[PDB]
Amino acid sequence: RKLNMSILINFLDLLDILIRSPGSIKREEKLEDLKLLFVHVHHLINEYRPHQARETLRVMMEVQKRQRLETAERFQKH
Amino acid sequence: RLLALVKWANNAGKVEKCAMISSFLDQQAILFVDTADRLASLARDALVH
Repeated sequence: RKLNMSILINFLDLLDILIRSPGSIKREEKLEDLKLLFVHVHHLINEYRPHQARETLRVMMEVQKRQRLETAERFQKH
Repeated sequence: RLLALVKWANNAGKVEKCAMISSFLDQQAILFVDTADRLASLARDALVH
């Protein structure tokens, strides 16, 4: 959430660069700056990718277990 | 025609200042388009990979 808000505020400050002094050095920094921010917003959510991976194994196992018991109960009724 | 030239010789320096103005404003227009260009090169090349 911090990096989302930082991306938007640095876009507004880049608009302030384009309003006040377009020939400044800072815009090059600014056109680098939010790039670094965008990298981090990808780099955090890639860190959800192992977790998601591990978590899908967990729910698969739960569904696996449930289906076994369901067939057992189905068969026993028969 | 040389007389027309030496007549315009009083008006030479104002046209020099006008060339300075035009160069400066063209430079700032290239700054705007360069900012938009580098943002596009951020959004379509570096973040996709």
